[PDB]
Amino acid sequence: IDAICKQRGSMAGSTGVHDTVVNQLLSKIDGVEQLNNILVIGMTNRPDLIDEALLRPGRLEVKMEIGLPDEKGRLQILHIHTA
Amino acid sequence: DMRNELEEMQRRADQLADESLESTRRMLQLVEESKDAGIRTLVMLDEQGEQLERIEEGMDQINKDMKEAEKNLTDLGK
Repeated sequence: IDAICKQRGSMAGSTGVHDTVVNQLLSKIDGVEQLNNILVIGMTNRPDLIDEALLRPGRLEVKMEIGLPDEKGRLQILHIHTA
Repeated sequence: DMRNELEEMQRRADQLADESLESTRRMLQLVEESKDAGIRTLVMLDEQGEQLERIEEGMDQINKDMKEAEKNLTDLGK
């Protein structure tokens, strides 16, 4: 997701296509007209570059970190792959 | 860092016409005149056919009358 949703103002692409997309996405996820039948999933390696207005508790409320496992997880993974 | 990028704009070439409004009107007028002439020819041809059909009966009647008269005269003569 960090390829089309960087902060608004940075990255002086002189085309002007990198702020219009962010504005459109923000206005579509949560705008004047209300939706109640959608779900959006995002995945990124650089969470510090995402726009701060896209992560507020009304747009992308759940944030999770997936990290290295411990012994009791490595055992489960090995069992899954050797069953 | 002199790496520039661009975006494109489009223009539509004029649609196929601006020669279909001077010969077109003349074509339509000529077609209308030809249609009227064809209708008139239809009427005249029907009238002519009726007149020929009328002529046929008189033709046949005169033929029959002359043949009968000739046969009768020959029969009485001998």
